[PDB]
Amino acid sequence: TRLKIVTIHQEPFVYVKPTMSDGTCKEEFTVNGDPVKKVICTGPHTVPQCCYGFCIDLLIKLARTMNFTYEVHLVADGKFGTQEKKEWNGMMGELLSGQADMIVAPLTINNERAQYIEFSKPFKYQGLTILVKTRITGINDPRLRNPSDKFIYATVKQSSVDIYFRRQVELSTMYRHMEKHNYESAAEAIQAVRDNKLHAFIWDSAVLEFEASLVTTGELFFRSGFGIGMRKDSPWKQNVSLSILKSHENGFMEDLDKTWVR
Amino acid sequence: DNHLSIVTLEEAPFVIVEDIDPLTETCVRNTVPCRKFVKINNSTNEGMNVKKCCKGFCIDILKKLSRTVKFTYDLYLVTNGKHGKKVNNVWNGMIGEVVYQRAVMAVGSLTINEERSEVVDFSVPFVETGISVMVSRGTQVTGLSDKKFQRPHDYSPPFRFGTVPNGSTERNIRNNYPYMHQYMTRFNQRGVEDALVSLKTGKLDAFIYDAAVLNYKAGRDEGCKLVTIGIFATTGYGIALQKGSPWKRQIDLALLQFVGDGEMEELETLWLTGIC
Ligand SMILES: Cc1ncc(CNC(=O)c2cnc(CNS(=O)(=O)c3ccc(F)c(F)c3)c(C)n2)s1
Ligand SMILES: Cc1cc(C)c2c(O)cc(C(=O)O)nc2c1
Ligand SMILES: N[C@@H](CCC(=O)O)C(=O)O
Repeated sequence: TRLKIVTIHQEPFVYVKPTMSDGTCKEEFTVNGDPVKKVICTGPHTVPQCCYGFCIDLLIKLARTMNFTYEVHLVADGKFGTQEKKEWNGMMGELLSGQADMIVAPLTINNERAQYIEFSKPFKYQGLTILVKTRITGINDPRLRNPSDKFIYATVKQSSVDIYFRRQVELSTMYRHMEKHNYESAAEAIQAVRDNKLHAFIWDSAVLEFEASLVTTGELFFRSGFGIGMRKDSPWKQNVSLSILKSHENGFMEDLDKTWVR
Repeated sequence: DNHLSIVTLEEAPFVIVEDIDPLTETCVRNTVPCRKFVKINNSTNEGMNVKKCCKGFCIDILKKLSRTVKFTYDLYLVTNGKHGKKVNNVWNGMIGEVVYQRAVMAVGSLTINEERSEVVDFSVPFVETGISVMVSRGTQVTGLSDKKFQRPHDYSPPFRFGTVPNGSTERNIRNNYPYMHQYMTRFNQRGVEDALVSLKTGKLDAFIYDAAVLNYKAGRDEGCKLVTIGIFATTGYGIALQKGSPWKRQIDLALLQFVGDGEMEELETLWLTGIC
């Protein structure tokens, strides 16, 4: 009666590291003296690996609140889920196909996904920030609003940010400057900011507040939240949201933020 | 039928109530009609329905939802309570207006918490908020979870902080910190304006209230002296419906659609801007 939980490699939400020689996972500890709770997560050859982090801790607490058993596995194709006559890939496809009963991952809540699956109440709220080595007010700063080659800024090409920036007409002149400067991966752009070929990198705030530990600038823009992904026929999902609301109010989500994000 | 009974509650900048133009008797510019039941005297409970004019962030959210989901409404202001509190196992306010089938949905600065979700269905949250702390410049606390709040007498002199009761904020403090809560009752503020006046004049060391309203109040403070710190118990504003209404599925799709269209920041770019 185990829940097939699917997740994805995305720090600081879900760290995955190889097992030791004996098949176990090294016992580490938080900044506070608490021990890090880890779970085995098969995935890509498919070998058992070590999963821990925000969503894992949330999974453990969720697994104990409503009392269920779970088996965690990384998503095969390594995608979050897009509409590619149209069929989902990534964790979206694995949830709808039946390979997973529930998605515990930093999965953005949007309209297209809600027409097939159904999210819980948001367990994490965030948006977008700017990563510079410099002052920037945010998306409304004049140096991005009126682009020049004196201050370069972009994002990952075809990324969730790039796909949305093109989608908006108001950001046409701003996005056209980015399209000529977009990079292949996130690690390339963050290195471009460090090696002084990119002056700003628009990306997810949690990934950039984490990578700074380079400093974030301005207020966040284009807010987006993460929810627990399930099918609309899931009997549990009612209390899945109630537990997310419960953990927000009793301070549990704050402890998760202090342990992983701050 | 497609005519919906929708309740709201005034709280700038999300729901603003303006008096009707005497003649023309029409709501002008970015405005919808909204009626408020006003009593004649205190001897009896007899009154009249004053048709007024409503605007704001949540009002625009209502108009676009009425446009995308395609429905009409008779908007009115709740006069029995405010946002919603369960008094003697009987919900009042906007929540009560939905629970007892006097309003098919509620739009406004309605915080999504667990206890309200057990009696109404909330939509996808469309305005991020929670419980923040507003102080004057120089005051040093880390937030609601600070031990200067949990144990007020542990510090000298004791901090002076309060909240607007009956809402979701005082409710959350009541179950999380029973000592802190029954210490705040001495400093209870009748309104949000009364709270910030007390901060600037120096009778209140901190104001614990909804993060969305505080972030807006901190944005337009005269001289930019009132500041928010840092959100505890992060949640959001949600459109509450009755348990199992047909419209809950459609509203979540329309709200989520406004995000992908750049319409959501389009309204924050309009209503929630701050000078500070
Ligand atoms: C003071 C202000 N905060 C937000 C404002 C405008 N609203 C949005 O930008 C927005 C963003 N995303 C979503 C859908 N995903 S979500 O997980 O439910 C989510 C995430 C972050 C949020 F901030 C939020 F509200 C909701 C929705 C429905 N609305 S104004
Ligand atoms: C924490 C995080 C970070 C990134 C970089 C995400 C992303 O590119 C896509 C998506 C997505 O579509 O769910 N989610 C992300 C979540
Ligand atoms: N927004 C709150 C009311 C004000 C507060 O308590 O912060 C609610 O809907 O319950």
